[PDB]
Amino acid sequence: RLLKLWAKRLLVSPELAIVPLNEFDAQLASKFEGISPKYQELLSAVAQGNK
Amino acid sequence: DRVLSLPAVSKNQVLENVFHTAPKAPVEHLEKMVSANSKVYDALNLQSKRVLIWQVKPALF
Amino acid sequence: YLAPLRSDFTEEITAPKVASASNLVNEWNNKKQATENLMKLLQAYKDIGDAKSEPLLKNHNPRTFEDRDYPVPDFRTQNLKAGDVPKFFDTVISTRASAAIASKDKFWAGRKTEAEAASAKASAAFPRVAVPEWKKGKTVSIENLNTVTDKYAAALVPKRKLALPVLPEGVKKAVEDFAASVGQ
Amino acid sequence: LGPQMEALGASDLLLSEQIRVITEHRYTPDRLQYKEGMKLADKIAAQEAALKEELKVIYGDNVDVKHFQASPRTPVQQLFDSLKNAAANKERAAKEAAAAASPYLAYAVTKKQEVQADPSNIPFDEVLYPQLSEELLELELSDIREDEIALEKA
Repeated sequence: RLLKLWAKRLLVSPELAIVPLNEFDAQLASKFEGISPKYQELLSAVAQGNK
Repeated sequence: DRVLSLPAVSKNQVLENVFHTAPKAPVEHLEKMVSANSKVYDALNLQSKRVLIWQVKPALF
Repeated sequence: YLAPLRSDFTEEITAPKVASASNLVNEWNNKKQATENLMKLLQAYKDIGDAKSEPLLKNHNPRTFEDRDYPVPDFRTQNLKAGDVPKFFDTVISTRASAAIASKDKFWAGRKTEAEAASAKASAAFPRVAVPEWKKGKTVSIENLNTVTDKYAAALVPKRKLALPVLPEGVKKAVEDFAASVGQ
Repeated sequence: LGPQMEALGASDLLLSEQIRVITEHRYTPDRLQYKEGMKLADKIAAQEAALKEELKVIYGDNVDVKHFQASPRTPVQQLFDSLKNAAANKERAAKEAAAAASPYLAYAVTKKQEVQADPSNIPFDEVLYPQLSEELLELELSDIREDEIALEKA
């Protein structure tokens, strides 16, 4: 059920694999604008596709 | 914040509270009381090699 | 057993120099009274628990004392920066885990008070530790020493056990000769 | 997912070694769940050393503790390793009673072995304390259930 959960998320949004699971909480903040910019522009650009 | 819905007591804290003391073996009472009674045998049997019955009552010669 | 060699004489007639009465009998009588009170307390811990019919591991598991309907503080209201959130989560988990351990210690402090009362107004009748019979003039024999070791090894047998069957050789070769009787 | 591609008991590594590679993958070393997960791997490794020291007298030094950790021995299986070394144990009790220093120490080793040769004298906690053993089962199953509720909420 854990694999089936992550299979749904990576079929829709496969760019979640570029963030490691142990570093996800270290990006968050109280506001969305305060979320760490280490992975923001890399997530937006991998989501655009292989072209 | 899904981690706040999990139990805050870890599996490590459960095992150190459930298994807090190493339990007493059933055989450790046997091996410690036989080793104490073997010296009771060596002090007092009239058939041991070392006996204290000739140390308390020395001789009549 | 070798004695120090002393070559000297006494000068004046002295007292016999009586030594003080050592308290080792009264400490050992206190130790066997403290062990009997601890056995009376462990018996009182058991009869309280079987009267409630509670599970054995329930009150020792600190997850049962954890309150899951705690108001669960939102990290979006506490003003946190980028790295500040996983340190906030570890604090919320730690104060909830320590509140479950302190609620478990509050249970066992209440259970100890209830069981020390039931240990007091109860009569203790425990079997004594099997030691060989020995009197000061007498001498302990091998027949009494062997029934004492018989009492130790009888406690090695569990109170409830599986009757795991060992096939006796009188049954085993009787089957194997019949199997060799029919060519198998 | 990495190390989490296989279940907690379904890896080639031992359970204490699998907990260490999952805790390192799930959390960073500053986290509380890193330290609680590494301390858990020390307790499982203490259970693996205690499982090795009980089964080394049957299966030798290379016990392969991982197989008996994932699938423990049956009461039927515990009987047949007790009868496997029953010939070498009774002959060992004879040579220890012959080399005993006293007739008391000679009777004590034959009486200790006569009890321990019997496979009915093997203490089973599932038989001795049945409601405790189902509590030890639901202790493990509650930790699996709390992971399942977190997946059902997602």
